[PDB]
Amino acid sequence: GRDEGCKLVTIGSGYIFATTGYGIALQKGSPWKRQIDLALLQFVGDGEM
Amino acid sequence: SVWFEMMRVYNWNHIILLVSDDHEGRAAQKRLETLLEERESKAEKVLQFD
Repeated sequence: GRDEGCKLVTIGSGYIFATTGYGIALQKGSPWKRQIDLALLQFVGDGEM
Repeated sequence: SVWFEMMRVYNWNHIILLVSDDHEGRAAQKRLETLLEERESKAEKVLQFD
């Protein structure tokens, strides 16, 4: 999107690729997992994301 | 809570709540759900009767 002259353009949009996502890696047993998950669902759930 | 600590002893997760009483049983169920919120879990089935 900031390419000089719009030269470098990828092929496709993630069709024959891995197509993963990004998250927050908490410790196995952390007491903040539920609040972080509900906060992310609230952030996506109102157009803030 | 000690029984929740028993769930820390044997690493058990699948529990069934059975309370014959009604007055203290609601507070015991609320405390058990508050403690299972830490594991982000719930009991399989809760039971109260006469």
